[PDB]
Amino acid sequence: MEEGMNVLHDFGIQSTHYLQVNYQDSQDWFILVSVIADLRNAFYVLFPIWFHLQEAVGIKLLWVAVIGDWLNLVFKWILFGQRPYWWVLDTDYYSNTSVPLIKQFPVTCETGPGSPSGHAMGTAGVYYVMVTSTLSIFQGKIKPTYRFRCLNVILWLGFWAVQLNVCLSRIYLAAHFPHQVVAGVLSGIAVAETFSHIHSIYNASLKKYFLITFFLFSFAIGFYLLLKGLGVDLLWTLEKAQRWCEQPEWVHIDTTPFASLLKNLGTLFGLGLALNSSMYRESCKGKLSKWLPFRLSSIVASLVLLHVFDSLKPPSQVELVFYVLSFCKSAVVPLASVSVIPYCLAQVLGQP
Repeated sequence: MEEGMNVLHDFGIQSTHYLQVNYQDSQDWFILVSVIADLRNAFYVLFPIWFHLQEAVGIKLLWVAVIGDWLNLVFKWILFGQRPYWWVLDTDYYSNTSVPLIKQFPVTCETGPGSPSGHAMGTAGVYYVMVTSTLSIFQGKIKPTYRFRCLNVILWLGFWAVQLNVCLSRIYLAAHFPHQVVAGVLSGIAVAETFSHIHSIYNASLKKYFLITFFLFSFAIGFYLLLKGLGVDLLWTLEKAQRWCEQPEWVHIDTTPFASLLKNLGTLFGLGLALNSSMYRESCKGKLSKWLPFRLSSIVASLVLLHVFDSLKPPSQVELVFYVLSFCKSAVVPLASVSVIPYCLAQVLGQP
């Protein structure tokens, strides 16, 4: 197995070197792509638009993103991934030859296992959901089926172009291997396909949401403690990251390994509370639900206000307070977009 892993890592390093040497003018573009591919966008800008255009698509998108990130976290704990930017200077594979020369950028020194990829998984799942939803909705073109085939081709080409750019962004930056992004894309597609045959989540009571959140929380923490007690190292990437980085300022130490989990659970619980609240059942499901200007105004407000609100950062001096504040902060975005803004808009322009 060692020979295969070494060959795969060598192929990844060679690809990174080729991309960095021959495409030195795409640095800003690749950095911008890596910044755009974050999941914060999928929770802040992508969700409100699709939710207010088609509620089922938005709910499916949020569920897919949350479950994909949860699986990513658990398998990141298990799989013991690797990264290129310390493997190039760490391994003894290049003892007999010349070590390849690669460049490190201010966004390449990172802490944590290198598998599976997170950006690739999130983008693959969310964009597959969006493309499939759009193709299903627009299956009523009054044309001799030529225009629909053209739309299929164009949309699939766009999806694959986005996937290719995201895959190349993490390879040029020397932060992933090709197999670690291929597997992430395949896993995201698999999850997005699996949540196409689950019809028990579009109308679920608050008890079900609470039980699912509690089960996920309990399983995550129990698995963490079981791994800790079984003599398994869980802090090994930090040493390599702080040792092999070029400068001792790009590396960011967090010492809070329960941030993404709590943020995802908070978003899920906020959606659960919003869906069963009285504000949602009164405003978003009343008379002003089929009128396009109301939905457009809701989208615009839920974008601007959420982007302004995102500037608030919880303190990180106390771990428990940080966790509670992060949970409550992530639980507001769905609870805001679904419930509060539509209610305020309906009250403002519904009392003549």
